[PDB]
Parts: sequence; C-alpha cells; structure tokens
Amino acid sequence: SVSKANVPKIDVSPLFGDDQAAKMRVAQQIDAASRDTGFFYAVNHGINVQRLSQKTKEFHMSITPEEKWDLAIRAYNKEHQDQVRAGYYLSIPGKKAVESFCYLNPNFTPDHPRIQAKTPTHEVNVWPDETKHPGFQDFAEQYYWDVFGLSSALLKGYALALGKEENFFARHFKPDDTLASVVLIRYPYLDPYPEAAIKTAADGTKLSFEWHEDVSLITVLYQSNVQNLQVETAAGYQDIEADDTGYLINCGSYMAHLTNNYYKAPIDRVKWVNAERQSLPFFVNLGYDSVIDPFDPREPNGKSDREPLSYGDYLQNGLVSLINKNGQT
Ligand SMILES: CC(C)[C@@H](NC(=O)[C@H](CS)NC(=O)CCC[C@H](N)C(=O)O)C(=O)O
Ligand SMILES: [Fe+3]
Repeated sequence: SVSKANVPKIDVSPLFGDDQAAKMRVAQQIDAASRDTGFFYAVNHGINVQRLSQKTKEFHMSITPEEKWDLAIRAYNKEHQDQVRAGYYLSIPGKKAVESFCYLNPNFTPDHPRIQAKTPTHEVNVWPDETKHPGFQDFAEQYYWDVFGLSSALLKGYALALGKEENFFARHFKPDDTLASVVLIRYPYLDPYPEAAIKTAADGTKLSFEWHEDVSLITVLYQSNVQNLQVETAAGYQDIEADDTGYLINCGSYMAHLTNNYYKAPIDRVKWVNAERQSLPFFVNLGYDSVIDPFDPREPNGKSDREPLSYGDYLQNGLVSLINKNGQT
C-alpha cells in the first residue's frame, strides 16, 4: 500500500504585492511545507498554464525526426559539441520513451561575456525554423520570463520563511546571468509500451525516472493532469497528487546546502504510467559566480561551518552526476 503526500496549496499572490504581513503569512506556509514533505502547490500565480500546455503540445506533436537531429544535444549528435544543456533530447523507440527540449537564458547570445569566455554551463539556445514552428520561439522566450517573474516572487517567500530580508535569494537571480533552464518534457502513450523503457525500483515500483534530488535552488514545475510523482519519506514513498492548474514547488540541493539541511531537498521519482503527458520544469539556478553564505536557522547565532559553494561549480557537477546516476535523458 502507498500513501498520499500532504502537498498544501499556497496562495502566493501576496508575494507580488506590498502587504508585508500577508507576505509573512505566505512565508509561514512555505516554511511549514519545506519542513514537512518538502512540496507545495503555488496557486494564484498569474501564469496562463493552459497556453503553456497548448503551445508545448503543438511543438512536441509537430517536430519531425529531421528537426530533432538538427537540434539534438551532443549526447545524440556528435556534430553539436557545444550543446551539453540546450537542445533536443531524443526518444529511442523500443528503448526510451521520454523526449524533451531544453532552453536557457535568452540573454545568452554571442555578445554575452560568458559565451565569449566559453564558461561551462552557458550556451546559446538552438531553435527550430520559425516558418515550420510559427510562434514557438516567441512563446518559449516569453514563458521563460513569465516563470522567471513567478520564481522571483517565490524566492522572496523562501527568504522571509528563513528569517531573512526578502531579497536574500532573489538578489542573485537576475536576467543578465541566470543559469535557469526550462525543459519541455514529453512522456508518450505507447502501445505496446516497451519494458526496456521501464525501470524497477528496489521496492518493486515500475518507474520512468529514478530517485534523485533536484539540481536547483528551487524547482517550479508544471505537469499535466496525470499522477506520476512520488516523494520519499521515512515511512516510504508517497504519491503526489496532480494539479494541472498550479505549479509544484520544492527546494533543490543548493538550498539544502546553504540552510545546513534545514530545508532539505526532497527526493522524488517518476512512476511509469502509460499515458500521454507533459512535465515542464523551470530550474531556478543563480549566476555562475553566485555564492550564498550558508547558515543554520536552528542555531541561535545561525552559524554554519559548511563551506560557501559557487553556484556554477554546483550546477556543473550536479548535472553531470545526475546523468551518471540516473541516465542520459
Ligand atoms: C518532474 C521531474 C521529475 C522531471 N525530471 C527532470 O526534470 C529531471 C529531474 S529534476 N531533471 C533533469 O534531468 C535535469 C535537466 C537539466 C537541464 N537539461 C539543464 O541543462 O538545466 C520529469 O518529469 O522526469
Ligand atoms: Fe525531484
């Protein structure tokens, strides 16, 4: 038997406004969720998620094999050695069901000094032909900034929750340097569904993606209305119920580092479900040189002996290790 996770719905709208006590009441709810199962649904977030889902489906269902090779990351196309993050992540019929498209900060262009300096984790996005995918790039770039704005407000809530001033995290989250990414993931319906694309957990559960901690400060996730996620608790995995109107929020392992594990990065996994669905995460990453001084809210002096960690090193190592442990997606 599998129980169900408590995932509170938090009205985050005060985080966009100037009612400081209302913001504190949101922060309390974020604190409580972060200390419990680690997840909450952000509601009243102001993003048109119906349009996000519609435009994403139109892209996934119209892109051709030729276009996927043309956009493929280096793991699938040796000609594209600069594409470690951004681009298309191909399915392998018979073996791998999932496929996805990842893009980064649209401000990463050839003019950007991090591109000029060839700093790891910075890449120029690749896009399909506009005439073949009318409106897609424009939608996707505007979405990046829409979800950036939501995430900046959520980071104010997390800062207040931890007893800090509201800009404690958000001051490091900036359009000119953020390493944040959007991933547009398609999980297909397949008949028959090949067993090679299905993993078996230690507890027997059939999975599409194994347990992991998120590589992020926080993760801001939209999913279509098909239940699939489970969060690890001490008493076992618990089902996270779906909600295609809201965003599922949780802390990543950078938050766990800087709070001395006071806000843990929850472990989740993806159950296998034979259903056509979407998983559209926004990974809230800081700048390459961002360093937040660690602290311990449990200690009266807030002191932590954990070393400050540069976000760029954290991200480079984390993305590599996640591929090594859980496979190339
Ligand atoms: C909802 C999640 C479990 C989703 N999985 C994911 O997004 C998994 C686990 S957090 N994330 C990743 O693989 C990291 C992608 C990082 C991205 N290419 C980048 O360069 O920034 C899924 O639906 O599988
Ligand atoms: Fe996760």
